[PDB]
Amino acid sequence: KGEELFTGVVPILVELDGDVNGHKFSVSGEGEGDATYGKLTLKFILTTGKLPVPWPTLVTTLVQCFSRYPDHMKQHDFFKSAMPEGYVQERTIFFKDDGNYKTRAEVKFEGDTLVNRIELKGIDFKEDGNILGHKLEYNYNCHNVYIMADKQKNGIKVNFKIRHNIEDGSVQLADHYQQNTPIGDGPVLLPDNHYLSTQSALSKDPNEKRDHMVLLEFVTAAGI
Repeated sequence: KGEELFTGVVPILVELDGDVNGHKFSVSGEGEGDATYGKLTLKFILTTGKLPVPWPTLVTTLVQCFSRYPDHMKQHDFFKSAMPEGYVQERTIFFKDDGNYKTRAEVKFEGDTLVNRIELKGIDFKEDGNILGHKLEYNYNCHNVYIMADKQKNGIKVNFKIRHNIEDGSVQLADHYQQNTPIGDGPVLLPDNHYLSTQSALSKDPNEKRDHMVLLEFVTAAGI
């Protein structure tokens, strides 16, 4: 199974090509994933352009194959079963009373490295609002991610709402609609309904002068 590719520490590359209200930018991520512990450690760097949106809004876009699936749930792990050929992850993200992200990503092995290659298009963003006005706190809450099989589309569908804390004491809602489809023709596990409990901690590198985000995550499958 693809599950064998994840028993140890896997190096990760993330590449994001972004356009938000016509402002162009690229981000590169490097680090590693230890699926045995559901653990991700990544450093993301703005490499092209100026960052037109808050780092926290990009977290969900910037590799659910690193989730810890308890042994009694291993037959429900779509993400690893798609590997090594990988899957396509497509989302729409609706920022309440503001703009929307459309993302398309390919997540696959390029050699022994797990690569997340993302295209992101944002539009309809208000110049003064929580996103273009950089008003979101540099922090992240624990979230559950609800996974359902879509047998007719040979994949999974995933729904969840992110609550981004704002400095002014309100919350910016980010409504996520996600689909994952295998790239390969080989058989993939279609799961029963379950969720991923995702804890995310954002930090900074004190020696890094470029705009960046350091991320530590723990993700654990549950509900079967």
